[PDB]
Amino acid sequence: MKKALICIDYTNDFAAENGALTCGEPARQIEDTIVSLTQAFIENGDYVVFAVDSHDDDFHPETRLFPPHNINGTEGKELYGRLSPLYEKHKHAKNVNYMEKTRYSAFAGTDLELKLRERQITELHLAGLCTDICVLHTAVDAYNKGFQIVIHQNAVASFNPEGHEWALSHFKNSIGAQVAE
Amino acid sequence: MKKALICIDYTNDFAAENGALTCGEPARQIEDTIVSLTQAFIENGDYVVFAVDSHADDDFHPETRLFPPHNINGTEGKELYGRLSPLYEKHKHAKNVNYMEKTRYSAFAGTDLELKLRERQITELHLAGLCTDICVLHTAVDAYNKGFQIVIHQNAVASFNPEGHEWALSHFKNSIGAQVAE
Ligand SMILES: [Zn+2]
Ligand SMILES: [Zn+2]
Repeated sequence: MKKALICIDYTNDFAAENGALTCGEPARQIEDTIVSLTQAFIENGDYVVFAVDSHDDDFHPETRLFPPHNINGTEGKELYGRLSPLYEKHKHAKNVNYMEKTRYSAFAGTDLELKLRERQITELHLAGLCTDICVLHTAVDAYNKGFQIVIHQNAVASFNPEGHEWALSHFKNSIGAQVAE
Repeated sequence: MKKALICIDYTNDFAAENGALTCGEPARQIEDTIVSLTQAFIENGDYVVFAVDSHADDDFHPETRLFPPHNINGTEGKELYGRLSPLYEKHKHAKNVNYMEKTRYSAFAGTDLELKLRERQITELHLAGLCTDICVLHTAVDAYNKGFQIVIHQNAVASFNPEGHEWALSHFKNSIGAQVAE
C-alpha cells in the first residue's frame, strides 16, 4: 500500500549510557537496524516521521513521574548515534518530517494523522523506543484509526524484556499487526 | 473531584466457564469485588458506565475471522456475568447508570463516552473489568491522552494472561501515572 515509517523517540536520553531516562543496552543494540530501516524508507521516497518527545513546565503529566528528559535544546533530545547524521543529511527532504510530540503516542496533540491522510497513507511501520510504552500507545491510536500496522521487531526495544515480549504478542494477537523481522 | 466508574466487558463470554472467549477463573474470582465496587458507585450516586463489547457478520470489523463470535447481541454470552447482571437490572433505570455498547477494545473508541463524561464534568475515571492488558489497557491509553485522572481497581480487573495482567498494572502505575488501588 502507501507506506509511512514512524521512528519514535530514538534519542540520547532514551538510549545513551548516561541518557537521562535511558533504556540502556537493548536500546543501543538496535541502532544499526533502525538506521538502515529509516535510511531505506527515506531513499525509497516513503514518508518518514521522526516523532520525538519534546519537553520544555509543571503542567505536563510526566513531570510527576520522571526526571527531566528530552528537553528542547539539549543534547539528550538529539537523535542517538548514527541516526542523528542520517536525519541531518535528509532533514530538507519532502518525504521527511521532524515532529515534536508531548505524550507517548505519536498521534496525541500532533498533526500526524492530518499529514498521513493528506498522503493517503494506509500502512504504518513502527520503529523506536519503547516497545511497550510509546510504540504501544502509537499502535493503539493507529489501530483505532484504521491503519494497517507493521512492527519492526528488531527496530524496537524496551528496557523491560518482558514488556517487550508482551507488546510484540499484543501487536500480533490483539491489534492484528504484522510483526516483521 | 467528580468520579465515574467504567465497568468493562464483565460478560459471560469473557468470564464464564463455557464463555466464547473466557479468561477463566481469574475473571470469576473478581466477581465479589467488582460487584461491590459497582454497587458502591451506583448507590453513592456517582456515574457508572457498563461498557460492553457488541459485535460478527461484518467482514469489515477487524476482529471478525480473527476471533470467534463473542458478546454477540441477543446471545446470553453478552449478558453481564454473575451477580453483576441483577445489579444492573435493578439500577438500569437510574440516571447515573448507563449501558454503552462498544466496537473496539477501548471504551472511548467510536462511542459517546467522552461526551458523556464531559457533560457530567467527570475528572476522575475508575476502571474495572476484563481484560487488564486488552480492553482495560486501551481504555486507559485513551483516558490518559484525554487528560483524565485514572484509578485502576486491581482486584476488580483480570486477564487470561497473568504476565499481561502484571505488566499492565505496572504500566498503569508507572507510565500512565494512574493510582492502582487495592
Ligand atoms: Zn517525556
Ligand atoms: Zn470484541
